[PDB]
Amino acid sequence: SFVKDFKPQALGDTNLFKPIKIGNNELLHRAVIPPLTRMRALHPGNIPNRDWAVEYYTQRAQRPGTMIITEGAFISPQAGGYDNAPGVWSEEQMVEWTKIFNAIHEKKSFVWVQLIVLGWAAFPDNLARDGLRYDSASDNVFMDAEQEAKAKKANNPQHSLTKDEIKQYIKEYVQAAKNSIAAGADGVEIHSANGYLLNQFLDPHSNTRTDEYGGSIENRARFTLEVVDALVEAIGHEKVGLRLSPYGVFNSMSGGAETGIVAQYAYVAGELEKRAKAGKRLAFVHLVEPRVTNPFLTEGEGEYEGGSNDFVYSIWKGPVIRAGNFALHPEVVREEVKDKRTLIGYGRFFISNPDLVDRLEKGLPLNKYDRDTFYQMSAHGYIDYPTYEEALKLGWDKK
Amino acid sequence: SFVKDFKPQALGDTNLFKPIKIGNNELLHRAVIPPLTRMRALHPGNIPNRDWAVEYYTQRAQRPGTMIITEGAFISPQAGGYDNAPGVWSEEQMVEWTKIFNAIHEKKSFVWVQLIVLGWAAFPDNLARDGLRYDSASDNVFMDAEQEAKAKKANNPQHSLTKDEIKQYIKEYVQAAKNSIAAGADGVEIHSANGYLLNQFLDPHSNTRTDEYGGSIENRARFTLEVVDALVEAIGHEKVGLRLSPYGVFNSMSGGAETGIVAQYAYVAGELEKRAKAGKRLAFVHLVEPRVTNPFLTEGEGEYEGGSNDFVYSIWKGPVIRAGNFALHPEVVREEVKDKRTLIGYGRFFISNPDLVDRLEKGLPLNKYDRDTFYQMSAHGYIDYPTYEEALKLGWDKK
Ligand SMILES: Cc1cc2nc3c(=O)[nH]c(=O)nc-3n(C[C@H](O)[C@H](O)[C@H](O)COP(=O)(O)O)c2cc1C
Ligand SMILES: Cc1cc2nc3c(=O)[nH]c(=O)nc-3n(C[C@H](O)[C@H](O)[C@H](O)COP(=O)(O)O)c2cc1C
Ligand SMILES: C=C(C)[C@H]1CC=C(C)C(=O)C1
Ligand SMILES: C=C(C)[C@H]1CC=C(C)C(=O)C1
Ligand SMILES: [Cl-]
Ligand SMILES: [Cl-]
Ligand SMILES: [Cl-]
Ligand SMILES: [Cl-]
Ligand SMILES: [Cl-]
Ligand SMILES: [Cl-]
Ligand SMILES: [Mg+2]
Ligand SMILES: [Mg+2]
Ligand code: NA
Ligand code: NA
Ligand code: NA
Ligand code: NA
Ligand code: NA
Ligand code: NA
Ligand code: NA
Ligand code: NA
Repeated sequence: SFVKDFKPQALGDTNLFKPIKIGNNELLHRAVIPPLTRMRALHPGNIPNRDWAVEYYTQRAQRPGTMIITEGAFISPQAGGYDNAPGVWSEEQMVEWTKIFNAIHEKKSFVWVQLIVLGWAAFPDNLARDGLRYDSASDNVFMDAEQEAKAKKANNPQHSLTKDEIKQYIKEYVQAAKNSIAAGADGVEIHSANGYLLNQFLDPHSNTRTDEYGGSIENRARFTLEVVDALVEAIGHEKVGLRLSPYGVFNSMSGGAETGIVAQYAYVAGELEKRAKAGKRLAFVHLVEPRVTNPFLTEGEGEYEGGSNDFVYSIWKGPVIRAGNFALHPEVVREEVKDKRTLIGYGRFFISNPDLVDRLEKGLPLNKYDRDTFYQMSAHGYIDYPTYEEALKLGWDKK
Repeated sequence: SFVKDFKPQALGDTNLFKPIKIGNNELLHRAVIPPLTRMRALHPGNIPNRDWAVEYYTQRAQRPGTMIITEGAFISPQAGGYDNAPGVWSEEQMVEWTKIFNAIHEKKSFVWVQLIVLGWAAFPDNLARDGLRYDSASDNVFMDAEQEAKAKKANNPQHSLTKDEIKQYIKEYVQAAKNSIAAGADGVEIHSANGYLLNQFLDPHSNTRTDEYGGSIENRARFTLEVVDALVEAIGHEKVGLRLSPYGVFNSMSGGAETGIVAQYAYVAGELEKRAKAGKRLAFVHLVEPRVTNPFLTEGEGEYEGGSNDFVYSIWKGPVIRAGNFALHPEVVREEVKDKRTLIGYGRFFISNPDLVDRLEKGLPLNKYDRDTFYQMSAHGYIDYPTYEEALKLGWDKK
């Protein structure tokens, strides 16, 4: 069915429908697909779904000139810990990714691989089974009671990374980025948001290290910026973006309750702008909005009103993608896109609307999403959401 | 004469005319007099002007419930270097300050002493004459060619403060604050703006130290926060405010050209909010706006459009005073005061309009200021600017 209490607005008369260049890609509009984990990858081997993933991405690439950021992809086995999320370290994985990239490109759209390392969000019991560590910045604070329980049962203790192990992850980021580009991707996004490993280093709650990787703003940002620099050198600044969620609390990050949080993220933004003036400007910075501090709460919940991401614009002078509860708020998007370097990521409603871009342009009703199939091993709630045409044929306008 | 090309607007229907409590003071409106050096203090001894200073402040206290921040006052001889700016270290000084405070209080207004230390802005030749050092954070970067010339001639080299000398300044801040309160002031403002000594420590251009007072965000902020803590302990958090100018370039500060500048100031704001949650909230943070990056450029010049101070509001949750080109822009003030913890500092137009508050309320013409008498040793351009009533009697409406 369509979302019941929603008054659509056509956005075709706004900058959302003005072309913009991001890295090497000439986007034809500024509605971006942000990274969305769907858990259809197959075990063993963290292989992109051989039955459905091409179709899923093809559907969502249908509007020409759309920028798609993939679901997060593990850079290595040690970086993972969910059996049904994909990786980008193996030949068998890359064979499937290449088909996905080719399909997106045939629709004249673009694809950026999000590179992920889980840290304390990983399942310690899956990792123990595979003879892998359970990693984080520190070993004296733990994500939550369920993770604690899983770790006790699996007898797999949270492990504070050594400097050598940080370097090994950096090597893996580099190879994963190279694999992605060689397989046909337009670029990569470094995930430093949502409470995964890089965020665990940025955040003073999860990072209580006393070496050069913790204990100050500069030190907490070190790992993230090392990955940035390593990938810029490996594949080019124009093929690299960075994702941040300054106000996020998902996976036990501090958000606005930490009074130093703006400073921490302002520092990162400043260091990116320094590199940009020095000839190496990232393709984009991607921000999760305080509109959504936890993406598994229904739209309107988990809003933080005590802070804004606008500070980033005073510092970083490149493109900015913003995501978080924008689909149901065209009135907000209309204002935000007046800034000529702002793009809008639409997550949950791109799950449920393969033709979302057409619907945004024309002010059409939106398909409701089905949270029960966000992570299911099924084609249902993955590739069977209808376009607007299909929805009308199905009688959804009278449901 | 009145300002010729200005269309006044009455602001009496806005929050500018709603009462607010700042520290111990019940302000009746939110038009604040920011600190304005006038150079009428007498030499020797840096004594507030015995002929005119009481009258000057009395005039500008005339609207009941006005918050007045004094001209900057030196905490010690070593902190000074201008012969005609006042100090707050001596009995002879405090005798005059007490008369000033009493006069302001008789008008049912309030007075906060701004405490200053010049650093590299001081005149090296005056200091040499008095057997004093020429101080800054570092000794390998210098303010400008004129200061260099003065230092060479006076044979008084720029000196990088030792840690012991920083401690001595802190002792002096404490005694100056105590002197101010004991003499009758309602509070003090710590000047950490406009390129004076504390700002010279905050800014990475002027601070190239490799000890604990430089080389990182936390270290560059150390001196400012030490002064904050020392004064909070000495006279109470409710009697202390802090002034900052993140985007200022006056006295050779970096402003927005430094990509780390927002992070630096965001850190300070965060550390103030941390103290506030821990039971010691400063009375206010006072910000100079990027509207005015150098206060000796005519309104509209030296505007920096690449940055906003709005970031401070995401971090610091107390009152914020904002200053910079607001007198000629009532349309901007009308929007800014919709925020219920925002006050507006009016500098140059309070120099020229002793009854500025009445004029803001009622939308009256403003007296032009005379920059030639900003720093003159004269009553002219100090205590002879007319109220609106006096200006009409003088025929200014037909000039
Ligand atoms: C099912 C689901 C999966 C997600 N997967 C990822 C991910 O792999 N990487 C990431 O950075 N964010 C991920 N997110 C967060 C989204 O990219 C996005 O920021 C968030 O959903 C808010 O935007 P929205 O309100 O438009 O849905 C996910 C969100 C959802 C709901
Ligand atoms: C003549 C003059 C003297 C000033 N003296 C001081 C001072 O002692 N301390 C300070 O922090 N700022 C000082 N300032 C800066 C002002 O407080 C204020 O921030 C600035 O003039 C911008 O506001 P305006 O546009 O309303 O004049 C001075 C400015 C002027 C023009
Ligand atoms: C497993 C992952 C790759 C994603 C899970 C959900 C969110 C919000 C992420 O950021 C990462
Ligand atoms: C001599 C001083 C006390 C003031 C001089 C001018 C400005 C803008 C200040 O901030 C300080
Ligand atoms: Cl609904
Ligand atoms: Cl799993
Ligand atoms: Cl490449
Ligand atoms: Cl004029
Ligand atoms: Cl002088
Ligand atoms: Cl006291
Ligand atoms: Mg169902
Ligand atoms: Mg004259
Ligand atoms: Na259905
Ligand atoms: Na419409
Ligand atoms: Na099938
Ligand atoms: Na789950
Ligand atoms: Na005159
Ligand atoms: Na009016
Ligand atoms: Na006289
Ligand atoms: Na002068």
